[PDB]
Amino acid sequence: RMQLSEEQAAVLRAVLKGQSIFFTGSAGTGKSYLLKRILGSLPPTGTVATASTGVAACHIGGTTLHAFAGIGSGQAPLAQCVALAQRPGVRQGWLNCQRLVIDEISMVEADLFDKLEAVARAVRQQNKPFGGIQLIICGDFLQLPPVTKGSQPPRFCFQSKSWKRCVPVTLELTKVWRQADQTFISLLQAVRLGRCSDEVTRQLQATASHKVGRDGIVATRLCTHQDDVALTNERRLQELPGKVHRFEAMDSNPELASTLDAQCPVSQLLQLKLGAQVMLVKNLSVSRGLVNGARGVVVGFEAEGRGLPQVRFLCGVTEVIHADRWTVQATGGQLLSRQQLPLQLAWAMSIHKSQGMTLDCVEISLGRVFASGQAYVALSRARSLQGLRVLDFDPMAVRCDPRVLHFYATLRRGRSL
Ligand SMILES: Nc1ncnc2c1ncn2[C@@H]1O[C@H](COP(=O)(O)OP(=O)(O)NP(=O)(O)O)[C@@H](O)[C@H]1O
Ligand SMILES: CC(=O)Nc1ccc(-c2csc(N)n2)cc1
Ligand SMILES: CC(=O)Nc1ccc(-c2csc(N)n2)cc1
Ligand SMILES: [Mg+2]
Repeated sequence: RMQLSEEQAAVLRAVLKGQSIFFTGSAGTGKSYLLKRILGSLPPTGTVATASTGVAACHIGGTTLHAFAGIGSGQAPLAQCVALAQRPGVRQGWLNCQRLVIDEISMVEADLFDKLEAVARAVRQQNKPFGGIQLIICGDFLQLPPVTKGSQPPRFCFQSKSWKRCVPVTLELTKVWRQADQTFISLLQAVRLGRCSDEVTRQLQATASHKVGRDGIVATRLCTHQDDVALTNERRLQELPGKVHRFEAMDSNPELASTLDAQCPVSQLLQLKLGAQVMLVKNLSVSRGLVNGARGVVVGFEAEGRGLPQVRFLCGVTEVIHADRWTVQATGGQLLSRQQLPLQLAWAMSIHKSQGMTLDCVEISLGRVFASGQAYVALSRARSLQGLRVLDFDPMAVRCDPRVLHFYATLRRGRSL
């Protein structure tokens, strides 16, 4: 285990003292890593690991907050949500939960937080904030903004009238680890706060000339919408001359495939060719650089058996990629599994799917208005400036929601620095 910073240790201390806490910090400050250390330090009984999204839940071995709550979409009236939470399996999960971990809190809208808080009280019959559950919450409100299952403009989670009562303590992680380069760290920090000076703008524009690929590997284009990702990956695959090689997943419940898809980074049908640009979506070997996010290209298929792909990675290593398995925790503690190769096509990927990840071979076009925090998320995935190529950069792409700046300014009002 790595040596926790003083900041990271302080959060761990609070959690083990039984304090409900929100902890926050820039991209790559080790929030999710610290969640893993927290989960290891707690009894597994009574501790529930969630995140706002399926992609983020994977990073910590958890489930989605949606799946844990078991209140359907959460759009139904509170009384109907309570009844849903009273269902077998669901109910027990609420009753037995003493500590609830939530990563990537920035995607949870205030109305949903309010709903969960009320459900917690109703189901557990405990007249205390959040049913008396110890909340352990982290993320960055200057990253991806709240989504909604409804049609109204969402409020940030901190706008809930229950936020401060439910998470009375706030701590910060301030040392970025993802990037090693101070120039790049300082550049990302300016973007995160919406402060694009002439110098910042010039620096990002200069990346347009970066050749980020090496030896037949090309940059993954980060896109705002999955439609555009799917179309790009399919068209680039189709244009390759080789025969198609197919790898069909085996699911424990094929019928529930769609529930699996939301919490699992691999598809039912994987199609590959010589030359296919692929991303490894599971940590295989940290030492050999075979980690989640690693980019490579298919350099052959084995002659024998299933004809598994041989993949040359940007790092250097060339390796035959074997089947792996994901076991997802759905509603009411139901478990579903998928066996598949841990590969996705990677000429393109959505910014939402990169949430929480480190990447190192990325291109993005930043000349349009984006959602608050979305340009920052995209840029802050890259380990290094030289693995990033930004096209058509314009500060219009970089927006911070004023509500979030006000939140952060209020949060630090009494602090030393
Ligand atoms: N104490 C530490 N010492 C050294 N490296 C660390 C430490 N804590 C975390 N890291 C590394 O920091 C990197 C980023 O960690 P991660 O947990 O993804 O950050 P994050 O704050 O969750 N990122 P994001 O989800 O993008 O906001 C990982 O490669 C960790 O190994
Ligand atoms: C839970 C979940 O859906 N995870 C996930 C993560 C990454 C990707 C991915 C990588 S490259 C690409 N085109 N898409 C897809 C899915
Ligand atoms: C609760 C807390 O710690 N701070 C906080 C910050 C901002 C807002 C907000 C933005 S505009 C609006 N109507 N509400 C609410 C609360
Ligand atoms: Mg994270």
